[PDB]
Amino acid sequence: DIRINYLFTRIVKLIFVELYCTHTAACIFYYLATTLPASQEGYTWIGSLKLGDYSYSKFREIDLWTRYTTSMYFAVVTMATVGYGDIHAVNMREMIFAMVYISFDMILGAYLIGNMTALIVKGSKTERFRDKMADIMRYMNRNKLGRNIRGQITGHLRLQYESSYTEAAVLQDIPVSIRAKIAQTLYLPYIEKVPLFRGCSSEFINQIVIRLHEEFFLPGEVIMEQGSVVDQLYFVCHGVLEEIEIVAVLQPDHSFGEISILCNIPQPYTVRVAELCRILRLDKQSFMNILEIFFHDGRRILNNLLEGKESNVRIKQLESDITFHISKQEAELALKLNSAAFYGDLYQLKSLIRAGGDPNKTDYDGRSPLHLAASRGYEDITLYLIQESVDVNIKDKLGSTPLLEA
Amino acid sequence: IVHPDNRWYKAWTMFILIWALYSSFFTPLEFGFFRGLPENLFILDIAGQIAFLVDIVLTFFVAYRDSRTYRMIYKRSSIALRYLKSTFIIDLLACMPWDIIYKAAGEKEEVRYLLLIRLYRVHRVILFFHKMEKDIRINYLFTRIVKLIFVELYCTHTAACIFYYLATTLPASQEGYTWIGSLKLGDYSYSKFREIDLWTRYTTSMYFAVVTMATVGYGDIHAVNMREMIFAMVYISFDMILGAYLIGNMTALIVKGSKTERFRDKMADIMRYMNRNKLGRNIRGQITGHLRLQYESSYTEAAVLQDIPVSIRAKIAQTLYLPYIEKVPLFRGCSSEFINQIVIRLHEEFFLPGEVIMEQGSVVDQLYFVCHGVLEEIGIEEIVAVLQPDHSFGEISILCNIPQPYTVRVAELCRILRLDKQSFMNILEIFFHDGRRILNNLLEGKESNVRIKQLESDITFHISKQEAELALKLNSAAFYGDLYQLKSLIRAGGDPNKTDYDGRSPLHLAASRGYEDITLYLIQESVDVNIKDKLGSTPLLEA
Amino acid sequence: IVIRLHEEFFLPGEVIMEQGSVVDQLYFVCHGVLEEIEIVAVLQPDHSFGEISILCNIPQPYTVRVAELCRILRLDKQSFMNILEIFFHDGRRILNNLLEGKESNVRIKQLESDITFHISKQEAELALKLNSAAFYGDLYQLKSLIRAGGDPNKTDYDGRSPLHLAASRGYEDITLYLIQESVDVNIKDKLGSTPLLEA
Repeated sequence: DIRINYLFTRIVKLIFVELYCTHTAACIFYYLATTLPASQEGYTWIGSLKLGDYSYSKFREIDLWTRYTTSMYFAVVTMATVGYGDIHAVNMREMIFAMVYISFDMILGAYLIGNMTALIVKGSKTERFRDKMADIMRYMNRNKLGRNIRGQITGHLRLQYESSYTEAAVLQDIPVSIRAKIAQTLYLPYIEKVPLFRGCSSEFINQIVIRLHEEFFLPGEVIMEQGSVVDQLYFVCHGVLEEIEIVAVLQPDHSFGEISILCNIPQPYTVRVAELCRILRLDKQSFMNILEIFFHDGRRILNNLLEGKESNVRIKQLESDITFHISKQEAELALKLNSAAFYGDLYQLKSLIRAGGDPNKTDYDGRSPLHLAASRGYEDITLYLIQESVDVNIKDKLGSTPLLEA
Repeated sequence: IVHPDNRWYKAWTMFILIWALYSSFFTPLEFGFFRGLPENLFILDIAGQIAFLVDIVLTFFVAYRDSRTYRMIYKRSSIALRYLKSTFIIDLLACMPWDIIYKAAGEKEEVRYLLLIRLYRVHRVILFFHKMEKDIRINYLFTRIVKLIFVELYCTHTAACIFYYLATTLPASQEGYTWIGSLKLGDYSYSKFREIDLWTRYTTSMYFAVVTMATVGYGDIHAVNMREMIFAMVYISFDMILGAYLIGNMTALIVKGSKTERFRDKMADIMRYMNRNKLGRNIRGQITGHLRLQYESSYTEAAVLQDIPVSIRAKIAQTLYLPYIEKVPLFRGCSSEFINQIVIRLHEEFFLPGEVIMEQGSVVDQLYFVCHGVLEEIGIEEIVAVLQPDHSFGEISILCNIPQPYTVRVAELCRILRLDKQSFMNILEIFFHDGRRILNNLLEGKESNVRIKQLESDITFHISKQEAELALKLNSAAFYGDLYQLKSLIRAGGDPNKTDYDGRSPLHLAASRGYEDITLYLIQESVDVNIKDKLGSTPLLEA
Repeated sequence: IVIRLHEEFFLPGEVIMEQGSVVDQLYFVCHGVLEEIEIVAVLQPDHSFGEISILCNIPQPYTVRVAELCRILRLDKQSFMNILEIFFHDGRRILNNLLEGKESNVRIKQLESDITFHISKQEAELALKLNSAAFYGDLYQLKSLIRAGGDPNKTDYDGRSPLHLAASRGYEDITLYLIQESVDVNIKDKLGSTPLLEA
């Protein structure tokens, strides 16, 4: 069973076995005393016993208990290698059982130590915590870091130990790339609840979840400074973050840093943690790529920002930049489609066809994807457009035809 | 007024720790060796409770850190409500005086049994070891030994006081059955068993408990009664489990060792092999010195600095490496955020003087930045190139996919900042606007570079396809005649002197719709007025 | 060649190379006795075996058996067939020892004929691959065929100086070195052309 510990369930077994052996030895040891006739009971280990004023003269018909507790007390003393000397073997037969029991218990006694030190050799939670600070401390003071950053690191590391959990450090790293399935199990509910992703396609969300990360922040820390560009995207999952006198408070199921990740304007506000927060992060470079491929989905995302801008922070300069992209969004669908066929892309081309507009529509000058596909003779891609029943007599604004350049 | 962790409060906590130490060791003495309390010790009993009584009222005015939000609650009703449900039920009971009550309520042994409740307040001492255990400045082997010794020496002291109590339950008529009433060590009769002394009575009882705690068992003092055997088996059986725990706990810490002990073993093994063949006289010192530097500089690769969040990790990167990168000649003119990205992946490396970084003809798969010392390049052995600090090397080899043709060796203690080659194009590819600048810097720097480069590389091919893709939007923007986005597009590195796949240019499309408003901007942008497409169509003809 | 060696042991009674099997390694005996196979010969230390088959590509015609405990040095065919390919002058003299050794033991007329062809035309191939090196603009290993090679002025079979190919692709980073050797520029092939005309 995994609920109980591994070595602990083994330590108790050794203790019970060791305890049972003494009980059996004590019962047998009294039997060796009564194997002799009562006339010569004085040669036994109990027949000649005298502790205080009790004589043990008869050694029989005394009682069950005081006859037993005196035999077990002798056995338990021998087992623990104490050897008071109150009771000792007197007979030849009791001597032979004496070394047999003593020699065997020496192996068992040394076996209990070996099992239980292995329970300690496994790193304790505080044992690894001390060693981890020792490694970073020698690196951290070697470079002579400032005192302000000293509080941030040590306090953050203590959070991992104090709150435990954290799934160790590498988490195992043995799990296969099926971690995407686990990522969609926990991070999905917090993602769909954000206001910015309202109305976005589910598949687009299903792709952005697998690249998230889990981070914590202690109260009083500063994540983004004043007038500094940002390279990440943060979604608040738990806790309260405060933006800066104060301006606003960010309740959970909110995201910040989007004004500076789209319009390239440096972030004009400083955010500060007010309560312990579980915060999800994203990389700017990876997030920007998924918007380029999802041209139709990305355009609708800016609509929420424009609506959100009107409600709070109008941002006329940002609105003007956002308006230009949405206004010409319908044209760029076929504009990069021509470039897609020029380089013969296959896997991501279908995304702009299955989840895109008409490939028949040309660009500004007039250039069907069939024109560029046959320009370099990419026969591995030309066969697909006939499945879409694209016309062959595409008259561009040059007097040419898709067959002429082939 | 509420003081969460005031300096004055910490002094008070240590003061009450002394009282907790005193009252935890004195309670067994009063319970076992005494029947009541003599008038000589009345003042001590009263003073002991008053010291703890103040802690009961003073603990309602102390803030605590919330276990869920770490907010330092400070709420008046929250501090009180927390304490009444945690400890106040049992702590108040201990502070009650029981010597007076037992005397007042006639003389009954039943009430005096509950006096053992005061043994709980030894938990303050255990908590003190727990706090001191977490401190880095205190040796871990030392604190674990002290805590284990104290937790075992206290049990022995408690067992000694209980043992003498078991000998007092028997009436004085049959005192010869007890383990001590029949004692005779030398010529001391030990007959009376009472009104002998407090110290001679205690030191013989504790001498018995210590002897049996270490599994010695002299046998002069031993259990004789029936109620003393039962307690002897319990204490002995429980001791051997705790006794083996001290051995097991110290064994693990010795087995673990330290970094230096493991490092010593590694040098011991190699020295035996190196001395086995009796090879080298100066080589022996050279390899030994290199290994010493390896352990001394074994701190840049900090595995601890991996769970730290990237936002904190980024800040510590720019405070060390950034002042040494922004002034590199190769990285002149690049945008600020591009340098901020390459500074994250930089790695530290130390090199002992006299050794070689890379050899002639070996394909370069890592980019190196010079940060300290001096570097000497040797080729033939003649030295013609010297690498001064703040100068990069090996960049040309990676870009031109040519093996290094002129090896370099170090002459003085040099710190080299290493950048992985595999992690260099990927950042370069996503940043193509400034990627042209570093290529132009390379060409303008050297007199001829390497045949003015040769392209035919994934890095060089992709940057061309990305920049051409950018100009496609610029070409489309000029078609619609939206001058508002033209200035912004060219502001962020947009080059009007760019050609799309089909030979077209923004100047060509400017005359397509007769947009004279944007035509003069292109002239001010210094565009080729007679640029020809693949079909040889000049912009004038198109107009 | 030393820096690429490896040390391996072999207990007696083992077989290193079977009968009629191609060989991928070169073995030098350091200590011990090797038996070649009824028996044919015994290999005392300071000898090398597996050398006839590595060059002439003929499968190894003998079985090598470890008579007594031996520690031998090994090499790799891929990492050895190139070090003598770039050492054109040194590699040719190595075959001379084999030819002298072949006459003393194992004449190998078929192997001798193949070896004789390479040595006979070894002087011409010095400049033949020299032009190819200048064609691709090699720098580090090119000097080996100059510092430890023949005259770059000598042309190939058709007649083409390295200066001709140096200016063919405009490798200005390599053309400046030729003047240091005082190579002529009026070098004419059997076409009436000059290196300047090609540039």
